[PDB]
Amino acid sequence: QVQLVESGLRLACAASGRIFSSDTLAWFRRAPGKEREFVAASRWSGGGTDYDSVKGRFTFSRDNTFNTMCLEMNSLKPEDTAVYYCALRTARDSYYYTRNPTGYDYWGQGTQ
Amino acid sequence: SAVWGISVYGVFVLGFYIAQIVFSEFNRMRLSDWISLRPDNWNATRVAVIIAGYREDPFMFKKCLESVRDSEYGNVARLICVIDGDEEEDLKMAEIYKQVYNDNVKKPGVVLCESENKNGSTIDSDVSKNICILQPHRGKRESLYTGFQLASMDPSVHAVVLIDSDTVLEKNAILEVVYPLSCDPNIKAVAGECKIWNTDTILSMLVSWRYFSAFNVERGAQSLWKTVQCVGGPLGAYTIDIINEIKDPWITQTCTYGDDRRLTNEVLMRGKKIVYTPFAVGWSDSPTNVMRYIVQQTRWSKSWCREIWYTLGSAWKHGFSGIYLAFECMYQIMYFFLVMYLFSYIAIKADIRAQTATVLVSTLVTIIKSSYLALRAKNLKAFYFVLYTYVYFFCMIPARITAMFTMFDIVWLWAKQFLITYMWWAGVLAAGVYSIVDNWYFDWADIQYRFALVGICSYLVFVSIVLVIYLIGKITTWNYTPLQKELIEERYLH
Amino acid sequence: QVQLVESGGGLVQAGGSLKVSCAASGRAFKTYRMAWFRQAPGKEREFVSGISALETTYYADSVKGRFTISRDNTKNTVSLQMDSLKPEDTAVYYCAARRYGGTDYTTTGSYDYWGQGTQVTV
Ligand SMILES: CC(C)CCC[C@@H](C)[C@H]1CC[C@H]2[C@@H]3CC=C4C[C@@H](OC(=O)CCC(=O)O)CC[C@]4(C)[C@H]3CC[C@]12C
Ligand SMILES: CC(=O)N[C@@H]1[C@@H](O[C@@H]2O[C@H](C(=O)O)[C@@H](O)[C@H](O)[C@H]2O)[C@H](O)[C@@H](CO)O[C@H]1O
Ligand SMILES: [Mn+2]
Ligand SMILES: [Mn+2]
Repeated sequence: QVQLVESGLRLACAASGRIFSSDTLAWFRRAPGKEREFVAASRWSGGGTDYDSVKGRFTFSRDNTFNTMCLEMNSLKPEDTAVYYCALRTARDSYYYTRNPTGYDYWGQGTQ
Repeated sequence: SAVWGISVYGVFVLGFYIAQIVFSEFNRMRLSDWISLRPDNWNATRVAVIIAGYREDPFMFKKCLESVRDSEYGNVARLICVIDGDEEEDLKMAEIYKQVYNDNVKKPGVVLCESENKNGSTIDSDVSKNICILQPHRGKRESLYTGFQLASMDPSVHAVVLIDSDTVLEKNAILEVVYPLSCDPNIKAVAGECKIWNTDTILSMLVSWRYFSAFNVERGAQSLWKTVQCVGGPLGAYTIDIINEIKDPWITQTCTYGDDRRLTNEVLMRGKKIVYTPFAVGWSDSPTNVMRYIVQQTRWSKSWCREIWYTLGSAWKHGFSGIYLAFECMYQIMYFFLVMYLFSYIAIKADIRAQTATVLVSTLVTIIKSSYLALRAKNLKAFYFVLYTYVYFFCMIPARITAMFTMFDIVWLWAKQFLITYMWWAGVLAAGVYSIVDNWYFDWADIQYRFALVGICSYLVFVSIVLVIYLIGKITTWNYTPLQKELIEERYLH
Repeated sequence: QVQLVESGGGLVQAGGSLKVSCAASGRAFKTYRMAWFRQAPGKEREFVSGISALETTYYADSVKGRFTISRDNTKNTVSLQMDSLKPEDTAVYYCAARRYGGTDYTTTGSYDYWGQGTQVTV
């Protein structure tokens, strides 16, 4: 039971509700009308992962104290334009961190 | 004779405690040196957290499950949780799991260890999902064995973390238990620290500080030589290799009360080493009723009387640096026997000087112990451990005697449980009354009599003001540990 | 109450060794403070020695290093040995007992049990 709302360049998402330290939060991008694409992911304690295209330009940051997180577009370009989604995956069914958007069960509203 | 006895009691008890303090400090220094070499975000030992319970409070079980889910360790395989249920009253407790992790509860018809194919594949088919096992009630060893099999199913699991049903783990209470397993190839098991959280009643607070002393001063000293005798029940990691080797001999032991003591003694008998990590904390409750505490202590002492011989017989397997294990066992035996003999002799020979000197010496020894505990925990409440000197004489010594008599023999249930305790209390009261009746005079011109009366009155005032401090702390609610305050608030909110 | 019977008092004109002791009959002799009191013609009564309940010895300042006391709980007797007696010690020796007392053990009114006594003739 968590509700994710993202605003926003530096996007930032706040997730109301209890977030256990073993949950893994990810940012996805949806291209204009084909399918969602992976952008980034990280647990609530460390060990972040990034996409092949997005490597070193976008930095993942989490507050860990106010249940908020942010993404920095330090090298944004018109090439990577999409609708950004923030998702939670609980380790309630499996601890296997996956790159599949189907595995994530809590989603925020799309931005931009 | 009496002077020499009370002089030995004070160098034979405080001296070994100073030695244990020094060894524990050296062990903590070694562990800090190991930890300082740990890289950031380190995770290289896949674990499989195992929770085994029979009938726990749904709130406490939910707190334990959420605490396990809150662990920051980045390499966990699953949460094998075995429940000795398969009944309507117990199913409710399993429902707690279903509301914390998932509806993957399984209901096998048979217990794994009592089955022809005692393999994990009979129950579980998918190894990448948290599982709750509602096996028939047979004990804690059976459920722990089922958890061991389900963990050993996975070929990628290198360690297994055993946690009690009502243990509220800390955040880094999994990283700091399984780290020492990779520090030395000889280390095959790690025992974490268990701290009591329900420090409200007097017995619970004294037992909390006894737990703190036994884990920080008595288990650390053994951990310096890597021969921890008993891995803590609420929290402890085992290498999957040693658990695979010893899960068969540990079960079918010929039997129900040792549980973790027999597992640790098996790890010792195989020739391996066990350490203790004070940086890993797991909170568990403590018994409150004195009668229930005496029953628990007599069960623990029966298990100890059964396992001390196996611990002694495995001291040669460790060669050198294994002399400390045999010395600790010998000291544990001789301490109880010497205490019983000294106090019986003092009671029989009703000398006020000897009795007052014994009381003052024991109080001073306990005061020094509590002073070190207060320094180590940075907590003044550790001085309540002084009052623990009463519990050992009223809830432990009768427990030791009851365990010894039951082992020797290998309304009747009440007599089997509380008849040496009641006889011991009656004997203590009779010894006090006989001392008062025999030494019934007042001579305020003798230095020795002045010393006796002043010492006994000052000790009475000391314990009275300690009890008053405890009472004002309880009414102020200063005694409650922060976890107790949080849990009480959340239970009231519910 | 305790009843005391005194024995001893032989002539020791110039030195010697003899024992003067008061046997006690009562209930609890282990908790009684025993004491020895002299009575001289020129004086009234004086403290000369006393053994406490826990075998603590007390002697007077005038005669300290020439004395000893002993208590036998197995016989309910206490004895005061003689060491280098002097002509000034021609007083009649009495035995005193008490159970409850204060910080005064050298006065005659502190003790409440007395015997008969015996002479010395030195
Ligand atoms: C019943 C009344 C009329 C007279 C009897 C009083 C006892 C019930 C109390 C008064 C003094 C107390 C004792 C004061 C000091 C000690 C030492 C204390 O510690 C020990 O030496 C045991 C070993 C240890 O803890 O280190 C054990 C409790 C004991 C015997 C206490 C037991 C309870 C005692 C005997
Ligand atoms: C804290 C600790 O390690 N206590 C040892 C005892 O272990 C207990 O085992 C039970 C259990 O059923 O698994 C647990 O519920 C308790 O919390 C544990 O304390 C052990 O039986 C005893 C035997 O000598 O030694 C204690 O140190
Ligand atoms: Mn419980
Ligand atoms: Mn418990």
